Amino acid sequence: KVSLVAPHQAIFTNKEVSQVNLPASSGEMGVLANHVPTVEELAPGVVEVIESSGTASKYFVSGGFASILPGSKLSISTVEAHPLDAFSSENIKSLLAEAQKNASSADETVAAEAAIEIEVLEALQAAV
Amino acid sequence: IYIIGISVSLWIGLTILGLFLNKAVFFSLFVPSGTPLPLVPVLVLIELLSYTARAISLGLRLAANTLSGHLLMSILGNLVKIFGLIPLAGIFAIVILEFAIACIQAYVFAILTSSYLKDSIY
Amino acid sequence: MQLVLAAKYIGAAIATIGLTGAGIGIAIVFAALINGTSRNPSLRNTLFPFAILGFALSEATGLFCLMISFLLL
Amino acid sequence: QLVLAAKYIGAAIATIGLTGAGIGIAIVFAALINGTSRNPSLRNTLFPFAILGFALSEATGLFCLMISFLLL
Amino acid sequence: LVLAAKYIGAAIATIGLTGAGIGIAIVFAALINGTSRNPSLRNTLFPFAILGFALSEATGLFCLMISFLLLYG
Amino acid sequence: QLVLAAKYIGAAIATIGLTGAGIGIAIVFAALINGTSRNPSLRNTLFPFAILGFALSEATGLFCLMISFLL
Amino acid sequence: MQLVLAAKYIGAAIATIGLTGAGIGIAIVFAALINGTSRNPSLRNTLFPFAILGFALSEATGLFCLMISFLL
Amino acid sequence: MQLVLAAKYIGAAIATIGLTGAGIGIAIVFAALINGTSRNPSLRNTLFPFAILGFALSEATGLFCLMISFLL
Amino acid sequence: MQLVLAAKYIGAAIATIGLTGAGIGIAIVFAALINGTSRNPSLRNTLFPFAILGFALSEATGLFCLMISFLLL
Amino acid sequence: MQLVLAAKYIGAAIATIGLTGAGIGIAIVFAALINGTSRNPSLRNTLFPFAILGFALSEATGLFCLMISFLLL
Amino acid sequence: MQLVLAAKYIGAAIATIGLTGAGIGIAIVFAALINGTSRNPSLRNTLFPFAILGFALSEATGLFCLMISFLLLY
Amino acid sequence: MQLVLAAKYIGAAIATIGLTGAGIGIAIVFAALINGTSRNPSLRNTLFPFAILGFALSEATGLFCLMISFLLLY
Amino acid sequence: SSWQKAGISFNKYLAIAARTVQRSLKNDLKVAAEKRYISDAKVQKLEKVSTTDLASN
Repeated sequence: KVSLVAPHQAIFTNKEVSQVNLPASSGEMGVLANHVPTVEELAPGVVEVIESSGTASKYFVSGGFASILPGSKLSISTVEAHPLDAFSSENIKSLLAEAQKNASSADETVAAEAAIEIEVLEALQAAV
Repeated sequence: IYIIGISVSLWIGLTILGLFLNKAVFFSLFVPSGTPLPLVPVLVLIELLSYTARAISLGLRLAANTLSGHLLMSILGNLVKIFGLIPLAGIFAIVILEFAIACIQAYVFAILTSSYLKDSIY
Repeated sequence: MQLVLAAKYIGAAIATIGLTGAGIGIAIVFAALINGTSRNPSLRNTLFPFAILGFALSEATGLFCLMISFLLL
Repeated sequence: QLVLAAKYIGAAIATIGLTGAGIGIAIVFAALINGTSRNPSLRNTLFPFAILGFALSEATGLFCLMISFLLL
Repeated sequence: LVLAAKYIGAAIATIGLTGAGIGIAIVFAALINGTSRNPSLRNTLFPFAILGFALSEATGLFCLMISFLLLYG
Repeated sequence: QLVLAAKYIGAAIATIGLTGAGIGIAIVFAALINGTSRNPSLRNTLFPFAILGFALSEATGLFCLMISFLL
Repeated sequence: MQLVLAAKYIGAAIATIGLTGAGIGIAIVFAALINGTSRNPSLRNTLFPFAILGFALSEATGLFCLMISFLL
Repeated sequence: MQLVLAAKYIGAAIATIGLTGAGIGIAIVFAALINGTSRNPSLRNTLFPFAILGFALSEATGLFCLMISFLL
Repeated sequence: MQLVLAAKYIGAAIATIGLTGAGIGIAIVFAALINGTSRNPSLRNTLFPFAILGFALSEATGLFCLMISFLLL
Repeated sequence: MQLVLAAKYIGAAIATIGLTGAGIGIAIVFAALINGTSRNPSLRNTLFPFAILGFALSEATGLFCLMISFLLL
Repeated sequence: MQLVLAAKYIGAAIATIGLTGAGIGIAIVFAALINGTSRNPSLRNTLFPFAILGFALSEATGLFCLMISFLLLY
Repeated sequence: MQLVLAAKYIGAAIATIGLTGAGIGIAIVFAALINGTSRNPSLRNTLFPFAILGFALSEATGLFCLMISFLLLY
Repeated sequence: SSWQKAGISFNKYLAIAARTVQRSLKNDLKVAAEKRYISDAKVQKLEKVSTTDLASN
């Protein structure tokens, strides 16, 4: 029973799942059957949902808030949720190289925005 | 200085106990938290008994500061017999902590007297 | 005589066992004050007065226990 | 001889209770300093429980000091 | 000689004061941290602190009567 | 005289176990006071485990006190 | 035998020092069970079997140490 | 002998001081298992196998220390 | 030979005081491994190698202290 | 002076039991400062001044207890 | 040398009581490394290198205290 | 001699009881540094400098207490 | 990160992470996706029915 609904499409929608492992703010938590209530913030990691057997679908979430209801319901509300096969290795190196050179090079919010983009690009490139 | 510090601290403890007992003659007394239970008079280790422990703890600052300065006689014979420059840095840190302990002891004594004056008027 | 003089040296050794509570007490109040100051915004005053007054109360046990070992030596 | 030599030992092991009274003042001050930064228990409220809790925790050191002082 | 062993019974019996002194601060730390979460103020947490402290202080009062009885009877 | 001298010192060494009984009564009360503020474990529920848990921790102090009191 | 009678009282008092682990052990399992029963889920099962079986294992140290002091 | 009989009674009490580590060890594994089972979902497996194997390793210190006091 | 026999019995009992660190050390590593396994998903291998190797390192203090009391008996 | 000479060596050993509270106090103040600096951004000053002043107060118990064992030798 | 032989055998027992700090020190570093490895994603090196170097510093107290008890019995 | 010689061997064993605070201090500073480094990215300096400087202050209690037990046995 | 010290809340932090993850993916899979990170809206605070300077970042 998962409710992974994005702001453009629905992934889980209906309750027809078993286990789901999503990266939260603390550690890589994983929901099982009757999960406990835990409303922690989701970080920019991989949100894999195991479908009974080995039919897991790795969905690289951009970060959100993993809400766990008391009736064994998991609501993973994220902004963007794409698979691992929808990313390119050549295009990912261009975004990480431009964010590293722009960091600590100006003022205002230009140097602060480059530090968050370099950390999210390094975690997605290491999980190929 | 050690005998004068214990005698001066004992006079301050008797004045705090006498002031709280004089205010109880016209503003009730009680001074006990009740929560559907008893045996509150057996644990009378505060107010009167707390003044004796607070006076000995506050008055011991003069004796503790003299013990740190008198301990340099044992280290002076070993340094004049590794390099001996480690004793100068250690004595400077102990002298700064002993001088700063007087301000912390004076603030702790004033904070303890504020609880007795506020509880006597409530 | 001889038995009273030998007990004076041992009386100042076991009386110093209270330094574990006074030594660790000065660091317990400083650990919560250092971690709590970075949580915004207990910096100037407020928590600064309780840290200075709380450190003197925890260190009072070591000064009182040191007078017993010093009087018997 | 035997009673005079035992007076020094009666005040040495009796001072071992200062570890509970010394660490008790720091345990109540650690929760009060960390809880006051959460806004806004400053005047009274949490200050009354910390002042009353420190006097109750220090009662063990005053009772243990009277035993060592009576035999020395 | 029975007077030499009677003085040692009032010093080693005071080792139990570490549990009674730390127990009064353990119950006060949970009550001060829990009251700041809104709004256990009147009764509730305040009433359980008075009854909870009497159970932890019962071990110190019983241990103090043993050492006090050896010095008088 | 050696048997009477060891009986007085036995009442002091046996009282060293009061640190576990004194701190154990406060450890169970600290978790119950912090958990009751989460709403709403007040009447019964958590009150039965706190009363039964305090009696089990106090059994060690009552059994250790009978040894020193039997001298 | 004055030396044999003096060692019997010392062997029955110092052996009871292990009550700190048995006394605090029954409270450590009760503190974690009371804070977990208030949120997910009940207290009549699951954690009820672990608290009853866990308290009996920690209490075996106090019963075994009591037989040594009682036999000396 | 008087000196041999006095050391056997004192040895059975000093060796029993190690019950604090064995008693608190069984409660440390039980406290983490009671709080860990409430967070879903290892109850009859996974965490159940490590709790039985972890309790046997902590109980080895109490069984080895009891044989020394029993043989003295 | 009375001095060597009396000191050998007291040495084997005082050397057993180190079992508290070895007994609590195996439970400290097991408590962190039980709480971490329920948070998903390092179960088989991966994190199981540090828990098995960590228990053998903490058990070296109890095995080395047991040889001292066994050699004096 | 045979009993007073043997008690001087034993008094300097039991008085060093207070090093456990002073040694652990230097690590308790450093654990909160290292874990609190990673929360952004208690680095320059602020928490740096309390760590230097807090470590000197916890180390005063080790220096005061060492003077007792050194004076009895 | 009857008094020196009894004091030498008792010195190896009181010095071995300090193994509680060295035994629990190896478990304190292993508990933080096991709980921190599951928080993603420092597995090889990084956090594993501090556990190997940190265990050698905590074991120095047990090895130095063992040489004192071994020198009195040999 | 006699009474003074027997007290020198027992003094070197009771003085080693302070190793529990120094041995556990190296593991307390290593547990906070290993768990705090997983938050990204206190690696070079910053947290490494406080852990190296903090370990030297905790080890000073064990080195100073070892000189007392070594002076009584030599 | 340290977004609490600036004027970035949860709405600005979630929009910056979603726009950076979409641009770092496949360039050919950017169909009907560039319009979700670009807008021409403006904001103008009014007072009393006059208003101040119109801002649009």
